[PDB]
Amino acid sequence: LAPGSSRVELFKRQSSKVPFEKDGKVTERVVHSFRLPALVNVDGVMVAIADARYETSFDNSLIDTVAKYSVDDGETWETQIAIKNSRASSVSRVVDPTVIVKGNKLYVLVGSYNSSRSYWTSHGDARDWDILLAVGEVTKSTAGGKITASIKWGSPVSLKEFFPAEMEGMHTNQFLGGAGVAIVASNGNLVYPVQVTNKKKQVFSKIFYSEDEGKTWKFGKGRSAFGCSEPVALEWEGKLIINTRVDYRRRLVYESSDMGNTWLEAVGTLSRVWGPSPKSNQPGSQSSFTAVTIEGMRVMLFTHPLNFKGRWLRDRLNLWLTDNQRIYNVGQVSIGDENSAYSSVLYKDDKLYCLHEINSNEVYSLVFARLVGELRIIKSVLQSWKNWDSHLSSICTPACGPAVTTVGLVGFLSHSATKTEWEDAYRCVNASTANAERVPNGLKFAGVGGGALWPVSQQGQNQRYHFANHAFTLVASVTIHEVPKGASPLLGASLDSSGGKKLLGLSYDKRHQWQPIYGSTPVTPTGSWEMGKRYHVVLTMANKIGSVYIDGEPLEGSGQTVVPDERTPDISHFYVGGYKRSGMPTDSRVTVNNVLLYNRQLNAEEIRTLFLSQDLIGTEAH
Ligand SMILES: CC(=O)N[C@H]1[C@H]([C@H](O)[C@H](O)CO)OC(C(=O)O)=C[C@@H]1O
Repeated sequence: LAPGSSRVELFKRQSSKVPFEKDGKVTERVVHSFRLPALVNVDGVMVAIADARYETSFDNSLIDTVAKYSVDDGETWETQIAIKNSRASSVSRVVDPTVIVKGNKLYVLVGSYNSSRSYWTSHGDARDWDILLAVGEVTKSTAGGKITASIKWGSPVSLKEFFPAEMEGMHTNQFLGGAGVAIVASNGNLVYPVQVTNKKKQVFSKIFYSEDEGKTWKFGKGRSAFGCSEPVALEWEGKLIINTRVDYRRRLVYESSDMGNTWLEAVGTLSRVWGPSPKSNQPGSQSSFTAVTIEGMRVMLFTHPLNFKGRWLRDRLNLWLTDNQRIYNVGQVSIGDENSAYSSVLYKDDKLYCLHEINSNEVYSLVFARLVGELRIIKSVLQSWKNWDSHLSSICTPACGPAVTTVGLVGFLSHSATKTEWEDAYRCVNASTANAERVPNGLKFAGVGGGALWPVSQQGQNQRYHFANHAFTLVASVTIHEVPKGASPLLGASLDSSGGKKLLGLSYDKRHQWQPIYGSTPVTPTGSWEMGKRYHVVLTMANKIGSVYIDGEPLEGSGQTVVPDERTPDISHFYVGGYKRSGMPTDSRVTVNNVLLYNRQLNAEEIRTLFLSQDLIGTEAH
């Protein structure tokens, strides 16, 4: 939890009571565990929705959906049960409550089970399952000079009639919402990303939506891959971005421009960025994933536990900020090494809040945190992005010519640097350095082991540059200070840790020729360069094809396959001005300035503009 931030235990395990209704009688009952937080703002009223697991935190036990609400931004709350289970058995339950806010209404989607003690995806059929929608109506009043609010919950309605018996290539079994908070699309549709099973017990995600305020429901034709559960979605630039949990694998993210009719993996932005554990080989988690506007910039906030402990412990709840280009690690929301899996982040009246789980010995509470420090950090970072984007866009390029493009600009290494790091102007991913001397807008390297390393898969659990495996443009200005003994590296994308296995790179040789390297293709030296002269270098990769440009012109060999149509590359890092490896035999004596990383292949005009504007883009004077 960041400095300045604070929290309270709002839903207190084995302490907090809820009004338990049974057989026409209501009694204040102590709840064992509270899980699956959903925190929203309804017309000024804060509402926290969750599971009230009365007797145990076991998934298949007695559960009602509880709600707490506040009209004073979380200082005091009123408590109620929003949805009660069927009361058919000692393990009847309404589960995975998923919330949509529209106007003054709360739409809550829950699975309902009567008596099964087995985990839902293990069920061979749907005999024990129903899917329900309850609507809560929020009213505000001022009886007494003070703001008050009340929420009237309606009876749940089964949506089972809207679940087709078959979907493309399968027979349906059950479905549930993805928990947390879903959305109202810009066209007014209620949209729930849902997790669905078929009769083969496979799980996948779908879009489940309503065009008539929840009276009838439809499924989008498309789907995620199998294995994608607990989806959470938001709308961004006209598309739904569906962010899925994949147990024991990296999280898959999809985009859909047609209400789920077609799904495309977001390989160029967010897919496979977030891992569920350091080695991405443990169970995943529910995630808060929202689009908000902070100081005029539309951005996305995403949470997920780091899970250093493994299994479902899911310690270290972390918060991420992204504009669909850069991906910033705001930091750890939870405290110390506590288990803290599920969460819900709310941005209301320029204040940031998070309702999240804490778990000790499988007894769960929900803490309500005021994320003061986090918002401060977020605002600073967004200012930096807006500022550098503004700076680059404002440059009068030589004939003013076309503007330098910032669309897809993810990283920028320029003037800022410490003894051992080259700092990302966008503040997301620094490069490590060796044998580097600071110069205006860059670094001058020399000696065996010299260079800088801008990590890709080397980022570890969370891989912000995963997009580079699909497409990228890497740009830099370079100057060679000594003729090498053989062939020496200048810039490239490495597939392994050494730099010996390259995806695409540029070297230079003793005969004053360039050596562009295209994957494992035999190298053909070409062109010519002279010592002390500055050159503009661009490496592009898209559709498995690599190109290398010098001074805005493509070199011989460009347009070559760098990826066997077989697999998808797993780039380790970009190397700059050397390999940064004392064990590699080369000595690169060169200066590199203004390294730009884009998440797409730049077009000819964009490359020319960068070439012509080399002397104008540095961060030095700012
Ligand atoms: C119906 C059910 O068992 N829901 C469980 C959910 C489920 O496994 C799936 O991943 C998304 O609902 O996951 C988790 C979990 O802590 O990992 C808690 C829920 O109790």
